[PDB]
Amino acid sequence: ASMTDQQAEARAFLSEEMIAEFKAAFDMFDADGGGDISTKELGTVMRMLGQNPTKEELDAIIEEVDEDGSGTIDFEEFLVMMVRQMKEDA
Repeated sequence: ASMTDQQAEARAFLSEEMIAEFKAAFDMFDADGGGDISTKELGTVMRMLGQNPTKEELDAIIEEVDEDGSGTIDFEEFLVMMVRQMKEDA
């Protein structure tokens, strides 16, 4: 109940140093910046952390994030994803 700040929920779940570790891989695609990358490549990141998802299903993830069009993605929303997975629906 009350998920008008899912964003903050992500950082609260992980530690301080744990966050810095995720930053390392984010730079692989963003040389000088480490703030925002492409949405088409975002999913590729999801798999290169240690996952097992479908390419067609990644199409859906897009609509869930920026339902209103297709802009960009940041490190904040980026943590919101990894959180959704670890929980799992079952």
